[PDB]
Amino acid sequence: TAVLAALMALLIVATVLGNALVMLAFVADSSLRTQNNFFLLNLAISDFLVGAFCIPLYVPYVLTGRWTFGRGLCKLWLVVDYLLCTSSAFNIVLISYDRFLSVTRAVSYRAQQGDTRRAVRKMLLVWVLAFLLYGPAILSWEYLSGGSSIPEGHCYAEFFYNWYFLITASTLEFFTPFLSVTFFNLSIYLNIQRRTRLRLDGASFTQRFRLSRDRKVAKSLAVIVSIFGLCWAPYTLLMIIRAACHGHCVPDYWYETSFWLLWANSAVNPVLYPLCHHSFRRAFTKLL
Amino acid sequence: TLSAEDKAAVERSKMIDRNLREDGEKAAREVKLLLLGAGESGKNTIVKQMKTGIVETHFTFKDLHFKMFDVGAQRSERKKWIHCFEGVTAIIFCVALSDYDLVLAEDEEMNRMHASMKLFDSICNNKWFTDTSIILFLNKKDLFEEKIKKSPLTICYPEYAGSNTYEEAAAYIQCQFEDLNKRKDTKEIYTHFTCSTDTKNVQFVFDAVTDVIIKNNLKDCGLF
Amino acid sequence: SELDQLRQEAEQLKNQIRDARKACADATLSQITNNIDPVGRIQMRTRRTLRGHLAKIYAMHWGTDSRLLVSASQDGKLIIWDSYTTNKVHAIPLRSSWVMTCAYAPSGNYVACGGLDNICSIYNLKTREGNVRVSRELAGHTGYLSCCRFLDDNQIVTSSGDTTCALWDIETGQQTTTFTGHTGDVMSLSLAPDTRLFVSGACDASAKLWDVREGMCRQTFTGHESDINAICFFPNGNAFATGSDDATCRLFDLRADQELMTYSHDNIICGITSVSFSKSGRLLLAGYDDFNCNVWDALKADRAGVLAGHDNRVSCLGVTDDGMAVATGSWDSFLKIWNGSS
Amino acid sequence: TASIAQARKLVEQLKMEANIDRIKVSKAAADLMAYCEAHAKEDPLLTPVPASENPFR
Amino acid sequence: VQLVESGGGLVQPGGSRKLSCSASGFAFSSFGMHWVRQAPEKGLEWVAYISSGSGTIYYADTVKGRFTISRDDPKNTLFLQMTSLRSEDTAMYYCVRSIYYYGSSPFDFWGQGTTLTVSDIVMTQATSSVPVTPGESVSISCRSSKSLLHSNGNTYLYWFLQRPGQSPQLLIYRMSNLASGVPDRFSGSGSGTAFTLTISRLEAEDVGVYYCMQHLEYPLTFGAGTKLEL
Ligand SMILES: CC(C)CCC[C@@H](C)[C@H]1CC[C@H]2[C@@H]3CC=C4C[C@@H](O)CC[C@]4(C)[C@H]3CC[C@]12C
Ligand SMILES: CC(C)CCC[C@@H](C)[C@H]1CC[C@H]2[C@@H]3CC=C4C[C@@H](O)CC[C@]4(C)[C@H]3CC[C@]12C
Ligand SMILES: CC(C)CCC[C@@H](C)[C@H]1CC[C@H]2[C@@H]3CC=C4C[C@@H](O)CC[C@]4(C)[C@H]3CC[C@]12C
Ligand SMILES: CC(C)CCC[C@@H](C)[C@H]1CC[C@H]2[C@@H]3CC=C4C[C@@H](O)CC[C@]4(C)[C@H]3CC[C@]12C
Ligand SMILES: CC(C)CCC[C@@H](C)[C@H]1CC[C@H]2[C@@H]3CC=C4C[C@@H](O)CC[C@]4(C)[C@H]3CC[C@]12C
Ligand SMILES: NCCc1c[nH]cn1
Repeated sequence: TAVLAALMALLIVATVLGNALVMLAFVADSSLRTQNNFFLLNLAISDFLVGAFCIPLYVPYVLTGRWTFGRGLCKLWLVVDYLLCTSSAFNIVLISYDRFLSVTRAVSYRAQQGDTRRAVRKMLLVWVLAFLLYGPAILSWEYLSGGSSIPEGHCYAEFFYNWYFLITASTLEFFTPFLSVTFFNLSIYLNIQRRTRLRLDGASFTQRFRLSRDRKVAKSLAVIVSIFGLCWAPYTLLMIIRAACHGHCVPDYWYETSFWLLWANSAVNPVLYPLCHHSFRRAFTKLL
Repeated sequence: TLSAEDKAAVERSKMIDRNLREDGEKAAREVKLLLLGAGESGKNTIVKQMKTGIVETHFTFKDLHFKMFDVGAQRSERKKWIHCFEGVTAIIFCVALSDYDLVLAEDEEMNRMHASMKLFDSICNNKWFTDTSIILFLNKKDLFEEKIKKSPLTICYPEYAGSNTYEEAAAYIQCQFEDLNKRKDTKEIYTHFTCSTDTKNVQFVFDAVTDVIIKNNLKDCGLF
Repeated sequence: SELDQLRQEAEQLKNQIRDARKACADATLSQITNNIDPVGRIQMRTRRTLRGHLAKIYAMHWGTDSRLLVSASQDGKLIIWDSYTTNKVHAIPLRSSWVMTCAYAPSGNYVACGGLDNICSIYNLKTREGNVRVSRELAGHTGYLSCCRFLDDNQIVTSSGDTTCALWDIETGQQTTTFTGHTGDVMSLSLAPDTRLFVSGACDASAKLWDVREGMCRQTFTGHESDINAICFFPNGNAFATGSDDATCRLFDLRADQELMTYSHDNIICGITSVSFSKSGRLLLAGYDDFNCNVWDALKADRAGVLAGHDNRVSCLGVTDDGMAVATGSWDSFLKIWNGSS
Repeated sequence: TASIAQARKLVEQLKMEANIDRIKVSKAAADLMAYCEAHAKEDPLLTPVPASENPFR
Repeated sequence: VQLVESGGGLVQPGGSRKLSCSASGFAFSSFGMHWVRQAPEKGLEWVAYISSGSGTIYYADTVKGRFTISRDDPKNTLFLQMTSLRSEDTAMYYCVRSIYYYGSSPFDFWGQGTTLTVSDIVMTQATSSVPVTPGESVSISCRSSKSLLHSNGNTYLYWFLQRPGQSPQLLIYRMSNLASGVPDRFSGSGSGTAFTLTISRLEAEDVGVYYCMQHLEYPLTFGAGTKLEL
């Protein structure tokens, strides 16, 4: 029993300070004002609030088994939890799309880089669109479908066992983002490989270093697609599958295991995007 | 809390800030190239193909604007102003292949090719151009071919065990300049053979600049 | 024969000057100011941050009203700031973006700048048309323009990388006097408060004192081991301080004709870019390559404090005429205004 | 005859610099110390003014 | 610097008229613009203001909702669209440029004006007329209901001179500064709510009406005006 409490507490510690360093290093360095640097901050803020609000408030629901914070506070938690997770997936598309334009529209990417007005507009669009996907649906489902089918002491979405809504919402939440991230991280790899082929034909240690660097990027792009898919696909698939059979065909402990995978993604993200960034590592050493 | 004129002054500052950003965005689409080289090395002939102090050349190739700066007139100390060009997209270096056997006029005992190597070594290994790629132009290739038949490369390179064919002689000189680079991981050298009648030199710069910009973009986006 | 004999006489004259300076070196400034109490710790906070330059800032100069300042950056923009409000008063687009120096006229009606284009451009700030226009372009230097300072609305002194300084008549556009004698690129100059003399520091590691009206070098000051990048007169005009690439600042005396004090630390191994004095002259502020500005005790050669607010080279600094604040410009494209609190 | 012409100018310049009157370093040091003492109170950087008198609050 | 107004003339009550102000010889887009009108045998009255960049627009209460002020920066033209014109709008309308930065001189240049005929801080100039003789010193007093001294140290009081047949010209801006092209004999002195304009060694050209204007806040209000006569 105490093992589970330690692991959940460890996830809170890793997620909070892990995404706090990105926010702290953003303020500390005044040169981290590019569009890509703001998008990494947006992803860090979304994951930081997961480990500071959603995860700590959900601990009693696991240890005790019943929600004791009231029905009114449950709706607040559901809206925030779905908003933060959805915004995390939309920031990944925003980051991958930004890297797509660095290789395709390379000349305009360098010119538009550093315009904070463009970055803030895209950051706000991510949060607003994340809220509209699940926010109104969670709040207005009870008041428009009649009563509430949620038993007392339980806190989950009204559409928990719905079949048509989950597949429709997940398509705009994970299915479309996953294909966009896969396409963006594949076009980048194709351009890098194609560009190096012409360079070798047009033209030692420099050529060997360039080939090795491309392979390093190839592994970097594969991990980004895999980790995003690995954390999100199980829970997304289980929600649709379990909805059809109403929990009969899905073991109860499988649902909880896949539920925490998405929150685990909010801890991996600081390691993947900000740490691997050239400029953020320099700002990390300046603070420590 | 501001007065009527203070609000108008603040509004004027906002207008200035808006115009500064537009100028910065317009200047961010320009490719700044630093043009270097020794005298009689085809440096002026390159500018013709590309179409009292610093001389600036502007040309556009395939929706890309290039600003090329010539600092040959500056006879002052290079180190006092070479940091002003930190952050250029690339450095264009011009070397005359036909000057492999010629001797520098001022010294009367120093080979011209060795003079270019010292200039190339200092610029390539300068602390302000650690991450700056270099576009290398080896001009006078047609005249170099004629001088090879008369004068072998042994005059310029006593320790040269290669043949006297044009292809081997030209390739050996290209490798010698690329061996002077100590920042092989952080920068790349693009070498091209140019002539007076060549018209693909602008295409080579455009391809070399696009490769440098993409690598910088990948570095800025965290992939590199 | 004649050439060999003459160069031997120069060595004899150099020894004569060195002996003369040693004769009057009875005491040291350090010994004289040992009894006085130290200035303590000087703590200054960033009151203002001036944002809007998009490239390395290379020069700044306060106006005489202690409120307006002009800064030059290699984004091709001259900006005039209202330091009290951080409002931008003007934005002057430069024809050549490779600016290295800028000056604010004491009247406030003109600003000047110039760099690798070998030109000192004069800009009129008070026109009936409501815009800043070029009024004069001073051509004649064969090297980059390193520093410029107005004497009045019609006269300006420029130092160049062609080893010479010049005094210009702005109305006619011609240099009335040429100051020759430096064997290296002159990197900076400072005007005496009465504008009858000025000192210049060059890359020959020497500082020369020039008479503006007479047009000759009065005294030569040596002692630095590398290029001098910065120079500033003491507020009473009887001394000046220099900054070099050897990580040292030296205080030279005009009347004693020799160095009085050296300002260096073992941790400091970077070159010095800018130097200035406080209004009373008790503090010597120096900008460094290590991104910091060190405040020195001029009399006791003690590092009084540090201004650490920039992420790149501190390229320039200046203290207002009333002594209220100090501005620091940097390669990180920001300007900061500093002063202490009780 | 460029070197010989430059040599005469350099020698002549050193004559002017060697004929100046030099005061003692102690005299020069005292003058610098006196000026700093006399103007110490009117130096805001040396002695920061109260926040009411600071234009850069 | 030139400011030429056009479009004025006799109009029917309740009609509409479009006034134009063409600018030449200065950077029009850098200046804020005001419309100021003057009823026949009356003082100056501020109408509207449009800032540089067209971001800020102010109107007087007596014209708000009926008048529209606009500018065409590429054409260097200032516009005043008027609707529902009343007999109270019969006045000469002046085009005034004003630039605002630290140390600037707003209201420095006025246009010649165009005449339209239709079929709040209080600034007081009690002395309507003053008999004067050449070579003698004259003082003109102005009062304000509110203190024109701002917390930043500025006192936003302006002095104008309108010679007979001519447009107003700026004499003193911010209560002490002397406008460009104005002889040094004019001097502005004031404190708080009481201000004095001193004219040493009066000359024939100085004869005219003097107006004190406040620029502390909108709407900008003028004094009645003090006339100097020989
Ligand atoms: C920092 C690392 C250790 C975090 C790892 C997160 C995962 C692997 C941990 C943290 C919280 C843990 C869960 C805590 C609660 C439950 C509910 C219980 O009925 C089944 C086990 C289950 C589902 C645990 C499975 C493993 C778990 C999800
Ligand atoms: C439950 C919520 C409201 C708790 C507060 C979280 C949000 C509002 C807080 C926490 C971290 C904060 C960010 C920390 C760092 C920066 C960088 C700075 O240059 C702009 C402000 C900004 C971007 C802050 C915005 C507000 C912020 C995102
Ligand atoms: C664009 C995004 C950031 C906007 C987010 C707005 C959120 C934070 C606000 C707007 C609407 C608010 C909800 C309005 C109604 C309810 C139902 C009540 O019984 C509990 C509070 C709760 C659940 C509120 C929670 C907070 C809430 C969801
Ligand atoms: C639990 C609910 C309330 C969380 C709501 C999160 C939203 C409202 C917060 C969290 C992150 C915040 C953003 C963080 C960073 C920036 C960049 C800054 O230059 C403008 C504000 C802006 C764009 C913030 C806007 C508001 C913001 C999007
Ligand atoms: C109902 C809505 C929320 C479902 C749509 C979800 C996906 C498809 C939306 C939500 C966030 C959106 C992104 C937000 C911002 C940008 C930056 C813009 O310059 C290109 C499009 C891009 C990259 C959008 C692509 C599409 C996007 C990822
Ligand atoms: N829609 C994402 C809800 C969730 C899953 N795991 C944690 N939170």
